[PDB]
Amino acid sequence: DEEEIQKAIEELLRKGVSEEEAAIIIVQRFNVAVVVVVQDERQGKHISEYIRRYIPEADVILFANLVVIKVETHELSTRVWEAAQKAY
Amino acid sequence: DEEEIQKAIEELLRKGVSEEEAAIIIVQRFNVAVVVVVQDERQGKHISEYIRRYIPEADVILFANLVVIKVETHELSTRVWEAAQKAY
Amino acid sequence: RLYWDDLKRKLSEKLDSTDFTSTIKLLNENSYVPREAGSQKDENLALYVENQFREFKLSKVWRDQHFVKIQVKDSAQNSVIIVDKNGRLVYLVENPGGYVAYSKAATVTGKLVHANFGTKKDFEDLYTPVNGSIVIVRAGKITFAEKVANAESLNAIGVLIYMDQTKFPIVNAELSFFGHAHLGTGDPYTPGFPSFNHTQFPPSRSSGLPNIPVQTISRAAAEKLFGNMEGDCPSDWKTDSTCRMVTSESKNVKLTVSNVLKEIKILNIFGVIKGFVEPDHYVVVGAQRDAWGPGAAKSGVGTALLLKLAQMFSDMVLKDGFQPSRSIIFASWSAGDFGSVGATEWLEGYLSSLHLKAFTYINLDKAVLGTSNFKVSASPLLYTLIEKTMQNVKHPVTGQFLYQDSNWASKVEKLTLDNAAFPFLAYSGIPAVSFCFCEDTDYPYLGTTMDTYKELIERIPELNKVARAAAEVAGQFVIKLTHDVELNLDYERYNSQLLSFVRDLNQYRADIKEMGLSLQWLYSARGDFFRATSRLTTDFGNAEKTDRFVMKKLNDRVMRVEYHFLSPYVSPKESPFRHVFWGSGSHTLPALLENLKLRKQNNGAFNETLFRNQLALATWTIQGAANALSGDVWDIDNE
Amino acid sequence: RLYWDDLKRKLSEKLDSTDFTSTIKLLNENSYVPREAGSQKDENLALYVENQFREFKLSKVWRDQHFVKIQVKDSAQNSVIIVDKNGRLVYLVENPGGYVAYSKAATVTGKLVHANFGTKKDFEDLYTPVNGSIVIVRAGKITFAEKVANAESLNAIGVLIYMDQTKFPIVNAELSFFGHAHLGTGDPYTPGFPSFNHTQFPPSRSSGLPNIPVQTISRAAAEKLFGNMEGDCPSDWKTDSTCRMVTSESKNVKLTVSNVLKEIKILNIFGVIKGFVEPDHYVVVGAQRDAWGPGAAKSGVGTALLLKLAQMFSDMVLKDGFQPSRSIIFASWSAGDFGSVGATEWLEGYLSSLHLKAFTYINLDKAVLGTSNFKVSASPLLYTLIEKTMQNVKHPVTGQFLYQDSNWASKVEKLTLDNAAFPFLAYSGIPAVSFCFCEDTDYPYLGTTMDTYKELIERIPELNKVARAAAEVAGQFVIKLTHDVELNLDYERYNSQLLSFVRDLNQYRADIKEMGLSLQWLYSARGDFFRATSRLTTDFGNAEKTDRFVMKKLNDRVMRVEYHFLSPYVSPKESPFRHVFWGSGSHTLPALLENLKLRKQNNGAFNETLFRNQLALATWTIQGAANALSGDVWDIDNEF
Ligand SMILES: *[C@@H]1O[C@H](CO)[C@@H](O[C@@H]2O[C@H](CO)[C@@H](O[C@@H]3O[C@H](CO[C@H]4O[C@H](CO)[C@@H](O)[C@H](O)[C@@H]4O)[C@@H](O)[C@H](O[C@H]4O[C@H](CO)[C@@H](O)[C@H](O)[C@@H]4O)[C@@H]3O)[C@H](O)[C@H]2NC(C)=O)[C@H](O)[C@H]1NC(C)=O
Ligand SMILES: *[C@@H]1O[C@H](CO)[C@@H](O[C@@H]2O[C@H](CO)[C@@H](O[C@@H]3O[C@H](CO)[C@@H](O)[C@H](O)[C@@H]3O)[C@H](O)[C@H]2NC(C)=O)[C@H](O)[C@H]1NC(C)=O
Ligand SMILES: *[C@@H]1O[C@H](CO)[C@@H](O[C@@H]2O[C@H](CO)[C@@H](O)[C@H](O)[C@H]2NC(C)=O)[C@H](O)[C@H]1NC(C)=O
Ligand SMILES: *[C@@H]1O[C@H](CO)[C@@H](O[C@@H]2O[C@H](CO)[C@@H](O)[C@H](O)[C@H]2NC(C)=O)[C@H](O)[C@H]1NC(C)=O
Ligand SMILES: *[C@@H]1O[C@H](CO)[C@@H](O[C@@H]2O[C@H](CO)[C@@H](O)[C@H](O)[C@H]2NC(C)=O)[C@H](O)[C@H]1NC(C)=O
Ligand SMILES: *[C@@H]1O[C@H](CO)[C@@H](O[C@@H]2O[C@H](CO)[C@@H](O)[C@H](O)[C@H]2NC(C)=O)[C@H](O)[C@H]1NC(C)=O
Ligand SMILES: [Ca+2]
Ligand SMILES: [Ca+2]
Repeated sequence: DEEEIQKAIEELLRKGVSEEEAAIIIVQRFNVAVVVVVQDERQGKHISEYIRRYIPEADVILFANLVVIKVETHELSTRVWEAAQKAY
Repeated sequence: DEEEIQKAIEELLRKGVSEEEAAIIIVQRFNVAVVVVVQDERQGKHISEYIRRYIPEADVILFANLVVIKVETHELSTRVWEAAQKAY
Repeated sequence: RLYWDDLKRKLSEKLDSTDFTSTIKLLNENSYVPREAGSQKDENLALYVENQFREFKLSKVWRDQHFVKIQVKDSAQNSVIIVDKNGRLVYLVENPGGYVAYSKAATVTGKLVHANFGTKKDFEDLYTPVNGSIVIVRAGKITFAEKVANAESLNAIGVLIYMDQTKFPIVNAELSFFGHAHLGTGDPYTPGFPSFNHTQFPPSRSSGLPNIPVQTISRAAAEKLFGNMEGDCPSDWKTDSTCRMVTSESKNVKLTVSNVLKEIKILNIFGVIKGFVEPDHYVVVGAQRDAWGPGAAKSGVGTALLLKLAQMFSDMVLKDGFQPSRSIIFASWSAGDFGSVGATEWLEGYLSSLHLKAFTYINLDKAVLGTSNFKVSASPLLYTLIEKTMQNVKHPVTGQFLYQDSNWASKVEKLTLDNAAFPFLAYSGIPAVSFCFCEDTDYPYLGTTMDTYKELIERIPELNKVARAAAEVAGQFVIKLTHDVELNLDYERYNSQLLSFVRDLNQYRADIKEMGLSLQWLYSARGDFFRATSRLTTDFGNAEKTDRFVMKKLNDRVMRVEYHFLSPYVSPKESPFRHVFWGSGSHTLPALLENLKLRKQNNGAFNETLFRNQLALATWTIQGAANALSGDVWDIDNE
Repeated sequence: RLYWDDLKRKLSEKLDSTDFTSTIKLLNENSYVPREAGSQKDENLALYVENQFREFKLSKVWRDQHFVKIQVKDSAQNSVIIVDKNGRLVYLVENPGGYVAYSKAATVTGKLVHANFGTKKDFEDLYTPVNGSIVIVRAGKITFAEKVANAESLNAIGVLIYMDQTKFPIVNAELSFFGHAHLGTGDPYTPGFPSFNHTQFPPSRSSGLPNIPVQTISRAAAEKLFGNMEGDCPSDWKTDSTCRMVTSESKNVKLTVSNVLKEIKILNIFGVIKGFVEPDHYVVVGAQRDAWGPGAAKSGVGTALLLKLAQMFSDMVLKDGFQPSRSIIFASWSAGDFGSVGATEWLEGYLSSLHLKAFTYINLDKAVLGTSNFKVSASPLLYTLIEKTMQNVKHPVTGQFLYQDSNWASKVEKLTLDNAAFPFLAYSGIPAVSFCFCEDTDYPYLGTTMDTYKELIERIPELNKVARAAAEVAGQFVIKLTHDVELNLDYERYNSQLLSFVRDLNQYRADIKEMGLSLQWLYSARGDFFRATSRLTTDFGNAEKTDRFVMKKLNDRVMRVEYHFLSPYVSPKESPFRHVFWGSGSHTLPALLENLKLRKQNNGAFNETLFRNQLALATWTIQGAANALSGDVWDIDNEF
């Protein structure tokens, strides 16, 4: 269900919500693991491919400078969090 | 005693106490009937002789623009008060 | 064995052989006069009363020793002065000989506005506001403390009290008098706890202490002030012709009060005649001993009645075979002119010891003030006992029975702050009764230097017979409460007291309906209390009086009625008058009525949340009293 | 006529013929397992208890209905999240399943500081200040309400509670649990008055309600948080190795709690066996019925013990000729883990009816949590009784008598806020007792979904005999409190208590003399209380026990001892725990000592004016209790 998250992100960004609080609302509404706010989409693709390489079990989606990563276990959740901290 | 009241008024006026509150202190400490604060000694003589003319039983003393009248009854006290109100 | 018909005639025969004028004028000798609280002559009279209790061969006599702070005049004289022409004309009105205890020591200058008696409705019906001005008030109607509180609530800076000739027909017109301005009882510096050395006297100030100066003046000084003010006093007030309202434009009044506190030792004397069956339960009979002046009317008559009642009951139990089932306590209090300091501190000291033991208090203070009317103020539990007493005690002069009006109970005024029975009823939850042979007007010499024996015997020539009638009323009260296995407390009397209250509240039903509330649970609590009283009466009727077990079980439920009306949701230290009927504070039913009456004006004086909490707490207080009187906890029904 | 020695072994024979595990695992059937306060299964279990009480043919069975406000979870999930890099990195920590009732519904963000158990000494011995930050603490030592109050007193904006594996050895690192953070008892929206329709429920909030959000988290979420924190936790805490102290500088924690209030109808079930001599006086035996999860350890064992005690005593009365002098009341409360809502509201509603009638409360909650230790928390008036019951009741496993330590009374902990006997003792002035067969560690599954009958029977194999021993202790309590003309209440015990207090106070003599005060009057009060106890003992000795009137009068003098220790100078509505020994507030003796401590420190903490009033009111409270116990008011002979 990637595209509904994309629609939510787009409609929240158009209402005037900044990227950070939009990420917080996304993680509150869709129960995703990690959200990363990037400066441009090249860095977004880079960080998303990094997370996909080091955590292939994760579902990573990029939209409007927001990278949403969803996993179902806590080991992989901590790994995704550490990879996002390292690659940020 | 006239001299006692005079010395008390002298000590109070040299201390910085104004004439009005000094008269209040005099009536509080010596149990006198009426005290009048006058502008000059002309008003002092006028009021003193007026009160002694209309109330011969009163004991009137003048000192430093303050006229103190002492009587020992309530009817004569009211007479002195009305005479002081009229002569002011 | 003796029954009621023999005890009554024995008491009456001993009353006929007793002289009261002798003892009164002995208490008015030059020993014992004047007897201010803590004075040497007050201690002499306390020792005399103690030794007289010893002579009566009572079961046990003892004493209590308190240390309380009163207020007295200072070396500096209090003054009432008139200033004019921006302080250039000063006029000494009076250096009063009397004073008001517990007044704040200060000096204030401003306009003087008349407020009639100083009641709240008097201040309401005034055009000139009293904010930041001194207020001149005439005595009567309410206590000095109530006048000072009503004045200070509207930002008045001073209070002057005098006695007009219309309500106080005194020839002297320069007479000084004395009172106290504390809005409460007991030592105002030990509020809620006794005045013993054990407490080590911590810093505690009663909220009833005023923060503005109040001073008494004579009628001569009052008219002297009236000569310097304008405006005619309304004819509704019924005062002197020389009465005036508001000071002149340029004239101000300066009031200077310099009273100082003084720590004194007061002594409460006690004697006890122990009961023969249930000695742990007892009636308390008290009388004030101290007085500012001679105090013949207030303290002398009461102390003489106390002494003679103790003597007569001791003679009855020692020589005539009178055997009370319950004990009798005769108490001579002190410091009774600064409130009820002796009695209130005694209640605060031994509250846990007389919790459900002392079941009735009889005050003898100011019992002889006239011959026209016989007035009484008591808890409803005693109403019937009063009624049955008025049906067989004859009037001292007319010779007829005191019971003449069949609707007297509907005209009884509640106990006031100045009465010593008020702390017994509203604080400790003990049924209390005060009575007096008086007139429609106040005794003019109360609190003055003319409260002497000659002025009292001249106004009342038949003083001996009137004092005998008062002592007979008190003695029949004592006998009816001690001689029989059944205590003559009528709990059903409270039913009407409830029935009126809810009905009054029902007069504002629409308001109750506008806030989404309902009075159905108050009606339910009233009905439950009524049915509990009815069940208790039927069980009393069906129980055999020789079975001590069942009788004590029922009497314990009787002796808990007055206690269950004390509010269990307030602090007994900061709100000692806890009785929801006769107390004082926002926890009382009259306070609930006062608050609810303010909603319809729609001005922001009504506090709805406070009203809802008051309604809830009062409703459950009534319901808890009803459930406790019902019986066991498992016999209560719910919807 | 029957004596104590016969009733003892007849009760024992009925204990041997009674099966407890059957009724426990019956209360743990799918018809009753999740019985939150006000739920349908709680109501069905109350109905079953009522029908069982009627089947025992008790003297009377009845019920009480209250309407109370609890707090429940919302449709929106509570969340613990970690944000970093000025909100550009978001990390979901946990959407917890459990919660803390009466928490403030809010969202806070800030630093997270570890404060061990959250006690006042833990916050005092902390290097990192917690003002403006969130505080993470461990469950245990104190209640949740105490933790939240100690945190909020130091300007903390949030509280997180977890269970470390060292203190709670649970394999499931994702187990959720439930709590409540109301610093008090009863319905926090009817503070001091009952929760009935008669009050019409006015707007009133208890001061014990917190004003910051508090949420429970699992061990996995706690370790995930620690993974973003720095600093090693001190070795004095004896916690996990993964424990950390303070978050990183740029990392913050966001706590979102959205719990909502809910008005529910709770039922209190009651049965009564009336006495044969003095039926108006009675003891109360209560047990919590509801629980957040299955609640086998807390409420199941207590309810089973209540049912079995009622059945056995009814059988003894109807079949064995047992004639109790005073009545017995068995009570099944509800909403027992939101504080003490049922029992506290019952006390607040019928306080005028139990003033001097109910003279002892026996609590059965959490009576079986282990087999190692037998712990007891009670008023001193019951100590002797407890002692006399530990000397002839054998241990379920070791077979020896429970009385092994001769100085157990000096090691008794006082009742706490979470115990249902605390409102009975500190508010209504009724002597109360709580006992338990437990271990040296807390029961790990309390308040969790794992508080099942299976885990309980696996941890305690001989659950039946341990429950039998607990029921035997409770039954001996009831029998010795009901059968004889003497209540077996030891007032002289309080002497020792007083002897402790003054002793501690002597440690500050130099300060008392420094304020111009003296302790001679408190010495005299202690001596007068000792003398009054001795006089009452001699009056009991010289009176013949066959005279029922004099004996009942002496017992009335006895039943006022606990009541006279309730402070008569505070408001029972805004300070209900009035007992100067076991209550809460500035009116208690421990509060007096704690305040007086600060005299040596010389900082602003010591309030000299407050201490003077505290010393005065406490001294006269003790003196008034001594004077009332002496006898009549005219028989008080002491140098005033
Ligand atoms: C003492 O005080 C308590 C607490 O304030 C009161 O308890 C509340 O009482 C009110 C009024 O009776 C209750 O409100 C009503 O509850 C009914 C219960 O129905 C349940 O079952 C139906 C399905 O059959 C559900 O739909 C419903 O949600 C309940 O779960 C409702 O049926 C009522 O709805 C009807 O009336 C309302 C207006 O009242 C209409 O708007 C509706 O459309 C419908 O016609 C209503 O909701 C409330 O639930 C009670 N609360 C609790 C916790 O019990 C006591 O009533 C009060 N006692 C006295 C004597 O005053
Ligand atoms: C209980 O408290 C009261 C009041 O505090 C004590 O009474 C007071 O006792 C002191 C000391 O005995 C008295 O002070 C002394 O007064 C004499 C003059 O009489 C003076 O010469 C001494 O130098 C000293 O100042 C004080 O007057 C007295 N107050 C009253 C109103 O009597 C009482 O002693 C206390 N009792 C006990 C047992 O502590
Ligand atoms: C008593 O209150 C009245 C309030 O009106 C004071 O009268 C003045 O009223 C005007 C309004 O027309 C205000 O602007 C003034 O500020 C008020 N005066 C003062 C001093 O506040 C009146 O003065 C008050 N009297 C006292 C003694 O305070
Ligand atoms: C109405 O009554 C309530 C309760 O008596 C008042 O609330 C109190 O207000 C004071 C001062 O504002 C606070 O110190 C108390 O804590 C309040 N009590 C509470 C919150 O229970 C309220 O102020 C009153 N309103 C008015 C307009 O008088
Ligand atoms: C906790 O309290 C401390 C002390 O008040 C705060 O630190 C001070 O903050 C002020 C700004 O309000 C600065 O001017 C001071 O220099 C600070 N003092 C020190 C020693 O650093 C601190 O900010 C508070 N913490 C929170 C989260 O609000
Ligand atoms: C020290 O204790 C006293 C007494 O408890 C406090 O005095 C109270 O202060 C409040 C605030 O003005 C008043 O509303 C109370 O009426 C006062 N009570 C009494 C008995 O005086 C005082 O505030 C405390 N001081 C400190 C710093 O804690
Ligand atoms: Ca007092
Ligand atoms: Ca409550």
